[PDB]
Amino acid sequence: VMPICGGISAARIPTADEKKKLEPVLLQSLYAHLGSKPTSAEVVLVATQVVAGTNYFAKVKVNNDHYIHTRVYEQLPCYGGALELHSVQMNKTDTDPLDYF
Repeated sequence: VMPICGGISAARIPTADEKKKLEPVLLQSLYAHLGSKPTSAEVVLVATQVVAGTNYFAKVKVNNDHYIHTRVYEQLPCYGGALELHSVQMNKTDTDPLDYF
């Protein structure tokens, strides 16, 4: 009854390869969004939007202190497969819903 294109999966727990995929990218790109460089950035929850490629939405523990939500776009393999940070929702709670933005 529901579309394929653009639908967001249920927020769930990352895999060991999702964390290795995402966190190094978050450590490098988060300063342009947060205005400081994080000392740590932990993907605690992830949800996936099917797109031409994949939008990863993530609940992210920053500096083991607080939470943000991140949108990271993953290219299709033929486009190279790079991952890039698209935007940030700051100042979130640990049970804030991991919703599309």
